[PDB]
Amino acid sequence: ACFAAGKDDLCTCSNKTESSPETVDCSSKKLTTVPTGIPTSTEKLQLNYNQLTGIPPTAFQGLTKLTYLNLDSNQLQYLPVGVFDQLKNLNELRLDFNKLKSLPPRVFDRLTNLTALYLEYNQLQSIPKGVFDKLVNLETLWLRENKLQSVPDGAFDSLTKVEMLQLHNNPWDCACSDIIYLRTFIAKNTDKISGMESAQCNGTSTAVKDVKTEPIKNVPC
Repeated sequence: ACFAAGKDDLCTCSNKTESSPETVDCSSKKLTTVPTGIPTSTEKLQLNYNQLTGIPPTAFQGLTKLTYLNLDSNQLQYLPVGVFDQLKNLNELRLDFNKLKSLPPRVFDRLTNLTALYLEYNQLQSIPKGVFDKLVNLETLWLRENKLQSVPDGAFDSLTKVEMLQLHNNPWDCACSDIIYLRTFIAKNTDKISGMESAQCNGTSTAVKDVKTEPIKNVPC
């Protein structure tokens, strides 16, 4: 990917600047695997717009100084467990436009300095319990365009610095008991979190925030 720091190989490999980080740009390189050769000093890693089908548990091995990781627009089917656990210094993480159906438990749990998380345009059929519990520094959360029908109770409850929470184009089941946490959550926090009020019930026009809950409170999923 790079020959050394600031030394282009497969990828565009620039050094830090009085104003920019040491960045490795492997974007749009038609890559089917994660290249070895990325310097452990890398701060910003771009692997967007390639053909990755999966991620080797060893990919991001030494990269303990990464603040930005872009994995948008690949063919990711799964993420291995604990894949990001060594990237403790990450602020931004991008996984939009892949084929994720689920997420490994505690996947984001070591990414405590995360301020931005992009999970759009996948096929997530569920999220894990507590998957966002550790992300106390998170400001933006993008979950638009997946297969979610509900979120676990309290999913968002540690995200006290979130400013934007994008939620539409998710098939929310507004007729099952599980929607209730979300219904109340958006109704409570819509002045301080953006993008929630677009939330639309599956197969209808009715907004998720407007759902009567008392009537569905014992109807489970």
